[PDB]
Amino acid sequence: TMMSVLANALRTIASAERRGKRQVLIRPSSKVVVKFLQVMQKHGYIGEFEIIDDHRAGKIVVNLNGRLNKCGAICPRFDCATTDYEKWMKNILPSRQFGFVVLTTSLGIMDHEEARSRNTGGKVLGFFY
Amino acid sequence: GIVHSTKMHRTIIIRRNYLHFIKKYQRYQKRHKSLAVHCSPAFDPKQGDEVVVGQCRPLSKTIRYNVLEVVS
Amino acid sequence: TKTNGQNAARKLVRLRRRNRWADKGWKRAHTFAAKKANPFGGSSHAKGIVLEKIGVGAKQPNSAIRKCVRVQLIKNDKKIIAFVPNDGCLHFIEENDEVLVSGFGRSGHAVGDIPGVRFKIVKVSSVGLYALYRQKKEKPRN
Amino acid sequence: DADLSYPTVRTERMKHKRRRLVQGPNSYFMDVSCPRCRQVTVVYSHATTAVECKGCSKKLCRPTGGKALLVEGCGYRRKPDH
Amino acid sequence: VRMHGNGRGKASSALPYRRTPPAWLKIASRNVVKMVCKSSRKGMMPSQIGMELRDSMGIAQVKNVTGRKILRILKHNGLAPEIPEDLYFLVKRATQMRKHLERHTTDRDTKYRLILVESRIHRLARYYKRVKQLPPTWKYE
RNA sequence: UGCUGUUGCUGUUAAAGGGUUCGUAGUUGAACUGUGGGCUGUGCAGUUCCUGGUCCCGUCCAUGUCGGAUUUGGUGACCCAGGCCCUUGCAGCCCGUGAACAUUCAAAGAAACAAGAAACACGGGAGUGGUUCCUGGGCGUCCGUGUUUUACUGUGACUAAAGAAGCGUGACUAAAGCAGUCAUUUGACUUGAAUUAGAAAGCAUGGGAUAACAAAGGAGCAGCCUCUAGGCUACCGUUUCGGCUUUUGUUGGUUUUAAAGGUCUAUUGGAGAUUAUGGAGCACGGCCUCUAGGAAUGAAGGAGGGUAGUUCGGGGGAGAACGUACUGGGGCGUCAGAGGUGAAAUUCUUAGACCGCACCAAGACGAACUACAGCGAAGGCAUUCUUCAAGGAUACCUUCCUCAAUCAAGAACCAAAGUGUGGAGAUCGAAGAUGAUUAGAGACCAUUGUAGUCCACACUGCAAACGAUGACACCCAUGAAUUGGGGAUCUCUAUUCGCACGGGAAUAUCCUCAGCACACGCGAAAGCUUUGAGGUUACAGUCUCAGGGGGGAGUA
Repeated sequence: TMMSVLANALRTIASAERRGKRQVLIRPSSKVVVKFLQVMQKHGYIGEFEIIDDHRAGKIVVNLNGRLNKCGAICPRFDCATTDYEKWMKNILPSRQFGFVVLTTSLGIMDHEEARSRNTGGKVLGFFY
Repeated sequence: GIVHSTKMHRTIIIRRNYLHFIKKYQRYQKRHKSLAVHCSPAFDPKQGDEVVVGQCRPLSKTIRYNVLEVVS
Repeated sequence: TKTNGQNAARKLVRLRRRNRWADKGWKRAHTFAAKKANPFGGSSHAKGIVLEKIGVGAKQPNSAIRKCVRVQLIKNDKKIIAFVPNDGCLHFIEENDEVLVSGFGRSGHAVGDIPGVRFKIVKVSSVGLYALYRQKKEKPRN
Repeated sequence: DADLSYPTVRTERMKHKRRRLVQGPNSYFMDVSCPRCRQVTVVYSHATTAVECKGCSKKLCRPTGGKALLVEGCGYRRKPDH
Repeated sequence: VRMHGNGRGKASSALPYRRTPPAWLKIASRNVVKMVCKSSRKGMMPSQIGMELRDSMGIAQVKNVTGRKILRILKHNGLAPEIPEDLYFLVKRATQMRKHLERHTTDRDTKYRLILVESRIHRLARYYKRVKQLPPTWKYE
C-alpha cells in the first residue's frame, strides 16, 4: 500500500543521504518524483538520474553528491497563497537563507522562490535543505 | 445537484454535496444538504442524474426550487 | 499516532470533543457538579452567620489548634467551617455575628495543615477582620 | 566500485527475477523431439501440464513442481529468446 | 500482504520487457485466435487456455501474438463465461465447503475459512456490479 | 501548558494497543496520454591540427629469476594546448515556425486542407447600427438550427460606523481628537479628514501542476468524404379537415412549376487507425461457396483467481485400531508387615495387604525423539492407519486489470474455571472428613473425598488472552545457523544408500523466495535493531484504538 509515491521516494533519498551513500535506487518513479528531483538538481543537491524502463513504473537511480541534509514530503499538501510563503519558510526551513519549499502551481512544480517571483501560489509538496 | 429520490408526486429531492473547511484543523469535511425540488412532467429524472435547479416562489411548504434541466 | 488527511476533519474534531472530558481542570468547568457543591455557588465571597466557635487540631506533624468558626450562609443556608486568619482574632468574633467569608486561595481545596478547611473570614459585622486585628477600626457595638 | 545502474554479471546472476533491475522471466521454450516417433514439439520449460507428442501421444514430460522433467532421453533443444 | 489470512509470500510470473513474438513462431494471429475459441468450446477457462498454448504450442503471451488478451477473443466470439472466473472458482470452493460442513459440524477450521471465502465473493460481486460486468441484482443466494 | 497536542503529546516497563479475525458508514489510495523545434550573437561542458612527455613495440646487451640503457624508435599509446559559429549538449538574448507527420502555394498560408474553435459556422430580421456599421467581403444586435464543471491558485468586483493596524498633525506631552495651519486682515491653502486587514459562503475572470465529481468497463461498437446525372417522392399533424415560403399590385380562394429534404439507382475525385487481388470452404488456377472485424496503454518486487510437485505441517473434522502406565478385578505363588513423613499418625493387613508373573475391564493420556523446531487468525495443536474439505510457501513469458489499506456500528471464533440436559467415571481433586504441625493452623505436609477433570449438544466471553509492543507499506550492515519451496553444479561436481510409493532418498558448495529466531540510530535508563522501541523539534506514508497526578472505582 504505497499511499504517496513521493513519500516513499524522498525518504529513501533522505535516509540514504544520512548514510553517505553515493547512489540511491528509488522504487516507483513518477512524473512528480522526477520534477521534484529536477528541482533538487537545479540547486545542486543531486548529481544525476537514470530513469530506467520496466515498462510499468520506472526505477530512478540518483547520484548523491553529499550536499543534502534532509528531504521531506509534506503529506496532506497544504495550500499556499503567495502570502503564505512566510509560514512555510518559518516552520519547515532552518534559516531564511538556504532552504527550499517545493510547490505544485498552475505553472508547475517549482521552488517557493521561483513562485514568489512568478506570483503563483499552489500546494506544498516538500522541502530540502 | 444529484437526484436523491423520486417517490413524491411531481416533485423530487436533490442532495447537494460539498466540502466544508474547518480552520483550526486546516482540513475538510463531507457535508450535504437536501432540497425539495419540483420536477415538471416534461422532465423524467432518475436517481443519480445531475439537475439544474431554479429559484421560485414558495410552492409547497418546503419547495422553493424548480427543475430547469436534466443533465445526463 | 493520529489520523491525517485533507478530508479527515470530522475525525479530528470528534476525537478532541471526546478526549477533553478526560481533562480535570475543566472536567471541572463543565460540570454543574462543581457549582452545586461550592457552597458559595460560584461567587467569590459570601456572608454567613456565626453558629459556633471551633478549634481544629492541626494536621500531620504540625501540632496546633487552629481557630475556626461554623458559618450559616445567608444565600444557600449551607454550613461551612471557616478559618479565622490571625492572632487572637477569634476575640473579634461572637456567635450570631454576620461574617463575610472568602476562599483560602486554592480554589476548592484546603490550605495545608487545617484539615478540610477551604474558607477564611475577611470581615466581621461589616468591619474588616484584618483591619480590626491590625488596629485601625473599632468593632461596632450593636 | 559498483554502479547501481550498471551492475556486474556476478551480482545479477544471483538475484530473484523480480528483484532484477529489469524484471525478466526465468523460463524458456525447448524444442523437444519425441523418442517414439521422430517428431518435434515446442515444450515450455515449466510445463505444469501433461505434454504429448502430436503424432504419437507419449506424454513427453512430467509436470513436476519447479521445472518439468522431459522423458527418457527425448532430444531438447533450447530455443532462443527471440 | 495477503487479502485474508497472513502470508506475505511473493511468487508471480514476471513478464518480459521484450514483447515481439519470437522468430520461431510460425502461427498466424488468426490461427491463434481460432485455437483459443476452439478450446473454449471444449469448456475451458482462459486461465487454462493460456497454458495449453505456452506449454504445448509454445505461445507465451496471446496479447503479444494475437493482438489481444484471451478475453477479448472470447467476448468477441460470444464464448465468454457467464460469471467472471475469479468469481466462479470462489463460489465453487464455498459450495464444497458448504457440502463438507453439512456432515462435519464440529469442524471449526473450515467454518472460519468459509467466513473468509464468502466475504471475498461479496467483494468481487461488489466490484463486478460496480464495473457493470454483473447484473446489478446478482446475489449469493 | 507541547498538561488536549492541526501546527504539536503519549502508549514494551511510568496512565494508555480492543483477546483474535471478518466488516459497513468514514478516512486514505499505484504508474501512464507530457524532455517542441530550428536560425543569430553571445556565456558553459563534453574531432580537425600541432606537441614530444609517457607506456607499448623493438634493439643492444643478455641477465638462470628483483639490471638497464639505445635512437628514428614507433600515423601506435598519451598528453598540455588553439578568437576551427566542424562538435553537443547548456545559460542567457533576439527572433521564425500549421510547429511532430502529412498536406497547399494562387501576390505573400488566400482558398482548399490539417489543427483548433459554442467566445464557434449555418441560415435569417430593418422594429438591429443615435435615419442600415465598415472597405463583393467584415464587425455590432437579435433569433432559429447543429458537450463540461469544482477545489486550489492570481487578479478583480461586492461589502455599516465604532473597534484593530495605519498616514498626516507639537491638543504644552500623553490616553485622545479630526482637526487645523497660515498670511495678513476685511481670506488663503482648491485646505485636510489618506490607506489596509476583516473566517466561511456568494460574484466575475485568468492559470491548469496537484487533486475531486461524473461517465466509461472496451463487440455492452460504429459516421468515410465528394462532383454530377436520373428516377420516385409532400410537409407537419390527427379525434377529421386541421397546418402551409417567398414572387405574381393588394387580401380571400384554387393551381401549377422549382428548389429543399428524403429515397432509389448511376460513377467523379479522394481517403481509411490495420492487407478483399485478403481469409474461409470446394506452388498455382479456376470454379462454387461464405464475408466487418485486429487497434487494444500497461500488467504494480498492490489485490483476486489458475495449474504443478498426490509438494509442506503436533493445522482442522471423521472412522478403525495401537501403546506402556495409574486404578480395579480374578487366576497363579508366598507370609507379616505394608503406606506415608522431617518424624509420625489417620488408612490397608493372617478374612493373606505389600510384593511377582501372565492376562482381563474401564476411563484418561500420547513419554524418550521434543529444539530458542514446525502449523494455526488468535485460543490452541504430539501414536498409527484410512478418510473429508481446506491453508500457506514456492514454481510459471497462465488469467484478470485497481478489484485495495484500516476500520465506529454489526458478525464469527475465544484457554481454564463455571452453568444446562444426557453420558462417563481410571487418575487427580475446589468444598468436606481425618491425622500431623502450631502459641493458634479448616492452612503448607499425609491418607481420603464430592463438584469437577473426559465426551456430545447448548450457553458464558470475565486471563500476566503478553512480545505487557495495533494493522498495511517503504528504507536499513554483520556473523554462524534453522524450517518450506525452487535453481545451478549432470570456480563451485562433490559424498553415502540401490525395479517396486523410487529416472530415487539424503548430504556437500553456491544462489534465491518465504517463515521462527541468536553496525547506524534511538531511548529516562533497562534496552530495541533488515522479526525496531531506528529512519521524529531537521517534528507530515495511511487508518484506527486507548491514556491525561494517585485514590474513590471498574464502584454507584
